[PDB]
Amino acid sequence: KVFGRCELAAAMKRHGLDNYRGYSLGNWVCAAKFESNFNTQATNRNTDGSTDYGILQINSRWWCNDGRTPGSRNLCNIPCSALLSSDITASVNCAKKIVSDGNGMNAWVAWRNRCKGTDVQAWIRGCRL
Ligand code: NA
Ligand code: NA
Repeated sequence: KVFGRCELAAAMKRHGLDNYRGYSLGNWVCAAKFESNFNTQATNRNTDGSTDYGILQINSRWWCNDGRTPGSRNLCNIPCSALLSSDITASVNCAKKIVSDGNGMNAWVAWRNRCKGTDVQAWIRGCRL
């Protein structure tokens, strides 16, 4: 599923990501745009051989099991394929652990490099939220 911008904002806020660990909703929408272009089916191999999955490009080296990643920890106790569902619940729940890991949203390098320090509220402007 390719979500619309305000569609994803509403889904993210219903699951409680707005101001989660102090990150306003625009941060999460900005991150999703640049990680996945709002596409739940997005997958991208990383150099280290792991793969990033889903709307928030959650990594198989530490968070989910994809059966092919040397050193996998599967801290969200989920198959990575479950992160590709049209329902973003599994992704949100695992992202809540990632953002609690100590580095905040810097865990998403796209957020650090393309959202941090920008007007991220722009990503929810116009959304009936
Ligand atoms: Na992609
Ligand atoms: Na919670």
